[PDB]
This record gives sequence, structure tokens and C-alpha cells, in this order.
Amino acid sequence: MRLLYLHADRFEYKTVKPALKNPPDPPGEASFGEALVVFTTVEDGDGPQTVMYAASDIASHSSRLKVTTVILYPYAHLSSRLAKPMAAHKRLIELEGALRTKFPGHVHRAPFGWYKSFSIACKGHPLAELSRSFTE
Amino acid sequence: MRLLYLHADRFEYKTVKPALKNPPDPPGEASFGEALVVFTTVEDGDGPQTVMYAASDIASHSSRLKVTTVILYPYAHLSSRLAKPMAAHKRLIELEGALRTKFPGHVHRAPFGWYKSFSIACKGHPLAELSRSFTE
Ligand SMILES: Nc1ncnc2c1ncn2[C@@H]1O[C@H](CO)[C@@H](NC(=O)[C@@H](N)CO)[C@H]1O
Ligand SMILES: Nc1ncnc2c1ncn2[C@@H]1O[C@H](CO)[C@@H](NC(=O)[C@@H](N)CO)[C@H]1O
Ligand SMILES: [Mg+2]
Ligand SMILES: [Mg+2]
Repeated sequence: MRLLYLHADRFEYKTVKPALKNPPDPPGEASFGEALVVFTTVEDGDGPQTVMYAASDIASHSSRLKVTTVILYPYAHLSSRLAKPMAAHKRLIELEGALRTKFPGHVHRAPFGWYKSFSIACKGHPLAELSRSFTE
Repeated sequence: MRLLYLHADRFEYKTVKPALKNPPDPPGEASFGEALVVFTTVEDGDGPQTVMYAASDIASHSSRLKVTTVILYPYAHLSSRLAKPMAAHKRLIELEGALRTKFPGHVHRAPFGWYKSFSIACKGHPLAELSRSFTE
């Protein structure tokens, strides 16, 4: 799993066209104030251990940032070893569930399988942009 | 080299604190309308051939998008095989020079060695977000 942690002042997205025939989540849009935006690329070796490490790390980083909202943002673009779409969707659902056991704020999992538009104002501080890899 | 191609409606950034002792570019800020924003991670194996492939590809993609501004945005976060900072800065300068031989619009190379804040409104169309790897 490859993640990009963007500490934002604000974030929004809208699904636009479907990127898979039959996206497994319905279309939507949402907008947020301050939030940790986690662009999340699920990779071929990713199982439940990987999901648990990622969830602990996101919770731990969110705490150090003192953020109370996490956006789990499915992203196809951070790796060239992608998990297949059905397995990736499953891992993202597990990550959301795992994060809620460790982190007490708002956890928003954005829909999987769509092209999206988005805007972000990303903060400028030293820990505002970090990347992470998890595996098992 | 790992790149992320973000076709934006608008883009802006400001350098904030230095991320290296002695950033090799001076601090600054800039804001743009529609632009191809290229987040660019220079990797250990990257030489002049790599820079030339990347420049051709960026020009080719910019043309297919019909964009007339490219932002070369140094980014430490797309790989776990980074080139050292001096070599990375050199490759980014070469990429800017190479791109200008192939692409006729505005080429903006953002300063290297700083933490930055930024905002982007990224477009929603199917080719609005792509990643690329180049090597030699
Ligand atoms: N291995 C993977 N890890 C995370 N997400 C993945 C994935 N494989 C497919 N997706 C999702 O399918 C959309 C089309 O690739 C992807 N959509 C996106 O990457 C949008 N932000 C593009 O605008 C994403 O929702
Ligand atoms: N191998 C590499 N490829 C591209 N850029 C690189 C690099 N090594 C260092 N940098 C630059 O140094 C700043 C601190 O890591 C980096 N700054 C950034 O990544 C900011 N956008 C963070 O807010 C970047 O300018
Ligand atoms: Mg809608
Ligand atoms: Mg300034």
C-alpha cells in the first residue's frame, strides 16, 4: 500500500464520469474544512496486516497533527503495482473500518471507481506532506 | 523519475520554511490559471536520457490536453528511491530546459528545497490525473 498524507485547510471532490464499468460505490461529492487527506493506492501484496499498520499510522499521524477529520481518498496513481479493483475496494473498506477503531474523529471514505474533480488547499508546515508504504 | 500529471483549472504555491539547509533556489510564490501541474520526483538512476523522455512526454500530453502552461513542481513524495538533492535540482533544471525545446507555452519551474503550501483545483476528466515513470 502507498499513501500520501496531505494536511489540508480545506478539501472537496466530486465524482464525475465512471472509471470502471460498474463503480462499486455510488457517485457523490463532499467538502471539508481542515482534514488529513490520505490519497490511498492499494497494492498487489496488501492484506489485513497491511490495512492494520496503515490504520495505526494514520491515527498516530492524525493525533500528532491534532486533526479531527481523515479523508480516505482512493487513488490509482501512487504505484505501478496496483491491486485489482475488487480487492482494492475491499482493502479500502477494511481500512476505513480499522481506522474507526483507532481514531475518534470523522472518517470519510470517498467513493471508489470514479474519475473525480477535487480542490485542496494544502498546508505549508514541515509535516503537511508525507508519503508512507505499508506491506506484509 | 516518477511524475504525477494534474490537469488543473488553477494552481498556486508559496514556499514557506526551508527544507534543506541552503535551498538552491530562492523563496517565492506564484499562481496560475489552467495548467498542467507536473509533480516531479527525481530518482537515483535519472540521467539526461530520462530527462529527455520526460520532457517529450510532458510536451506530448500537454498538446493532447491543449494546455499552454506547464508547472514543473519539485516533489519529494512520489518514490522511495530519491536522487540526492543536488543531483535532483540539476535534473529539474535540465527538465525545464529540455521541455522548452519541445513545448511552446509557459514553463514554470517552482523553487526546489522548500516546504510549500499550495492549492489546486484539479479537473475531473478521464486524463486529468495520470502518473508516469521514466528511466534509462
Ligand atoms: N489499486 C487502487 N487503489 C486505490 N484506488 C483504486 C485502485 N484501483 C482503482 N482505483 C479506483 O478506481 C478509479 C479508477 O482507477 C480510481 N479513481 C481515481 O484515482 C480518481 N481520484 C481519479 O480522478 C480509484 O477510485
Ligand atoms: N529527489 C527529489 N525530487 C524532487 N524534489 C526534491 C527531491 N529531493 C528533494 N526535493 C525538494 O526538496 C524539498 C525537501 O525535500 C522538496 N519539497 C517538497 O516536496 C515540497 N512540495 C513539500 O511541501 C523538494 O522541493
Ligand atoms: Mg454528482
Ligand atoms: Mg514568500
